[PDB]
Amino acid sequence: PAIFTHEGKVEGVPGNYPLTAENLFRIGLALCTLWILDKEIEEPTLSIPETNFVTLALSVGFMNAGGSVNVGKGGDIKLFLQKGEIYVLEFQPLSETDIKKLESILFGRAIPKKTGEDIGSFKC
Amino acid sequence: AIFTHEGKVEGVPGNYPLTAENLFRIGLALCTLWILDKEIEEPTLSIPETNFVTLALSVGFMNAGGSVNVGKGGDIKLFLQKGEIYVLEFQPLSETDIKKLESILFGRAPIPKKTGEDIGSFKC
Repeated sequence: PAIFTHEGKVEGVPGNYPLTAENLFRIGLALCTLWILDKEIEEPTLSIPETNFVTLALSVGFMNAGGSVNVGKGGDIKLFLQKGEIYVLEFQPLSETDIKKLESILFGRAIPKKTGEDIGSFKC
Repeated sequence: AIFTHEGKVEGVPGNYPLTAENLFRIGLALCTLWILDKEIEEPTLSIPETNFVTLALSVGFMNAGGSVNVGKGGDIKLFLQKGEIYVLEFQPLSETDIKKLESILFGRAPIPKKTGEDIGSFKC
């Protein structure tokens, strides 16, 4: 993988690539899209461990594609976060093929978005 | 155009001016205005609830160094009316403030962003 490790991890300094607001927004959009198109979960759910710039930028993208987000209450996808100077995000469950599919969407030229009430929700 | 004559931002969530990117930029601009124009070093934005629109704005506000909370107080408060067309209002934002926001939102150069530990926090 290019930015994801084989373990489904992404590392960076908050605010700098690959953790810019735009990058994270696209990662969220891509993750939700992967679940909708490849796993047939029309309204995917993402569980984040806490609320900060990194997890919320991701959440915004995930919600824009139709997925809902919650803090610490399970879901189809779970995010683990190790903080510090360099953050390490860990997404589960992701096979190496899932990651390849995810990055194909992320780096592809072709991502569909929902609008209005079709956009996902967020629960603290 | 982003702001109406009444100084509000309206649209369909997800679509301009309520795209994730534009809301992010409005948040970035709001925080930047408070630091540079109002000389408030650590601006605080208060949002009414957590949804796509308010969180996209929050991510931008944090990226400029400001902090955000849900329901509590702050230097700037967001008022949101929902429906087919969402309507956003900021307080105590004046028409003069709006002109300044537009000057940098439509400026020739990008709005500066903070990174790492300089990015603000979020409190549910």
